[PDB]
Amino acid sequence: EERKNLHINELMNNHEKAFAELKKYYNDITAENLNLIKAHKEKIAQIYANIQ
Amino acid sequence: DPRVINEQLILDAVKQFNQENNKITTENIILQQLRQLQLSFKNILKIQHLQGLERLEKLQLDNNIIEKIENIDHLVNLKWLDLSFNCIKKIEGLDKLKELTDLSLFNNYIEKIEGLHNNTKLNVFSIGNNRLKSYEEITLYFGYKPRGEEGTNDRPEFKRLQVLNVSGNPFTKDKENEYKNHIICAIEGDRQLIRQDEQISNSYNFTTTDYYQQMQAQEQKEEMDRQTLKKKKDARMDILDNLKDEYLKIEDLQRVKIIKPNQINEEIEKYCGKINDHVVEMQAAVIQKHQLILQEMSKTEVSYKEQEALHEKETLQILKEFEHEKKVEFRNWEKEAANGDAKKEESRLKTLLQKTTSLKNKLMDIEIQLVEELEAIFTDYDTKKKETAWKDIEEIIVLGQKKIEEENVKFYSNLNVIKNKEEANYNSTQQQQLEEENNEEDDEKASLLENKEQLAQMIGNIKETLIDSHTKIILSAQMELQKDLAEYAKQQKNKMYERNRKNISQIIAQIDAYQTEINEKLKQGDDESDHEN
Amino acid sequence: EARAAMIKQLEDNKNQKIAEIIKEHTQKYNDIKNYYSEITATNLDYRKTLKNE
Repeated sequence: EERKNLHINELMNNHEKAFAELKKYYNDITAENLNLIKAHKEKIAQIYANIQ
Repeated sequence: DPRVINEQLILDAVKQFNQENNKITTENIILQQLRQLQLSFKNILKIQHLQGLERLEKLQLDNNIIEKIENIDHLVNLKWLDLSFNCIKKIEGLDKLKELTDLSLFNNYIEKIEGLHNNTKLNVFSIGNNRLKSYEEITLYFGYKPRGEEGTNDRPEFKRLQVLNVSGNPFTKDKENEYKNHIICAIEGDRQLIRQDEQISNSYNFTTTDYYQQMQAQEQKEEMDRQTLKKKKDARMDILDNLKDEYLKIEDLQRVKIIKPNQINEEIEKYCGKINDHVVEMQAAVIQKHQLILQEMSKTEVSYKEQEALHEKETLQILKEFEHEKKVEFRNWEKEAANGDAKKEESRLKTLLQKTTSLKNKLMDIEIQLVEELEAIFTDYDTKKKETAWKDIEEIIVLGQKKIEEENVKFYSNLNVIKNKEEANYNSTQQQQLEEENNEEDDEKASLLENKEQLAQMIGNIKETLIDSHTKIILSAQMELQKDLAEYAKQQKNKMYERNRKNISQIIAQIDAYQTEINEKLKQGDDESDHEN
Repeated sequence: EARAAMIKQLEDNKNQKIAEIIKEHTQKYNDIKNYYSEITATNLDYRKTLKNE
């Protein structure tokens, strides 16, 4: 019983660390967001205004 | 999110467990009739909602976030325990449970081991994978301590405990496997292998062969002491155990001790020794009487056993006779039903039924004879006890009480003589010296001696109170004997009452079953006469 | 033989537990990964608008 409970503990810790890995990596990739789109749309608006 | 184990959660856990081991689908699960409870991975953060389980035999709470233990006092009948791999840091609250044998505290924050003195019977304990600092910790639980530490634990607290793993503790990673050998030398095949290492056996002195020889000797001494205790209690004289402690309940003796402490202590020791020896002879004689009385009683149950067994054998032989009667009657019933001659069938069936009523009458007669025999036996034994054993105990108690009285009277006379001598000495001395450091104790002695009548009355009150207390304890022992014997007789007679009621109920049930079966046979045989018209 | 029956019963119970734990963790990982994968595919399809602008 003790051996298998420790095995369960090892499995749970392993899966938890894998979940943290995935969260960290994907959310780091998500750190770049749509702010570039807002900047480029302000750019298009300003360019059209200067054209006018 | 923190949660609680609730009775809705209680039913959920019950359902999951019953599914796991295919338990009967009973929603009406009595909450006072729970034995084993599993709570696998509920992420339980606290223990609650469990009151009423004094009969618990199995329980599981592994794979949770529990961190504290307490209030498990009310649960003292647990057997299978599994609370490891939690946020535990301390052990406590279980001081009332002795009956547990499987203790799991593996892989926790446990660093101090305490609270298992009461549960000396534990055999399984998992406290491994912890932060424990010292090996000698565990030594405290098997009657072995490191040499050089003042240890008042002269009584071992865990003997049968042969399941113990702490592997993975901090100190367990230093000097590989040496600590296991050291603890085992203070504590199954691994034990034999370790005992065979020369250093393991050389480094200590209190081994296991001598430990077990001492264990057998100590347990034999304990058993003899327990038998002596039961002997003395059944002598009913146990209440006199304060007789020699009365003086510590007698303040006037302390007050009078000032006059002459030396011979006062001397006479007190003489008095206590003589009282002890003669009172001991007292309970020894009472114990002889009570032992023969116990033999009387046990032969009483033995005789009841033989006579009862005779009754059931005779009743069972008669019942077998009637069962043969029934089987022959049914065989002929089927044969003639194939024949169809209803008149003869019903005639033989009423013959059987009258025989059945005869069986009822004779069985009730057997019970009547049972009543006469048991009543006569009980009256005879009660009279025998009264005539010999009860009277012998009476006389022994009378002699012992008046012997204690003899000792008290002689002690009082010696106190009177000592008081008179002290008074005379003070009277002689007071006429020569009248100035000595205004002694406090000298002044107290002078005041005590001047009121000689006061001292006489004080000592008389002392003796009367001592005799009254001794007499009251004597009569309390006598009343204890009276009530004990009375409850014995009352239980025997009442239990005979329920036994008589139960046997008569059984006889009535069997006669009713016989009559109903006979009526069924007759009625079917008769109804077979309603298609032919 | 009773010891063996008990041992095999508890072994089967806890083996079921091990396998099922592995299973649901695998499916949870798959769900999260697929969610983020579709999100990233949508973003990749989206950046073309910025490029054209």
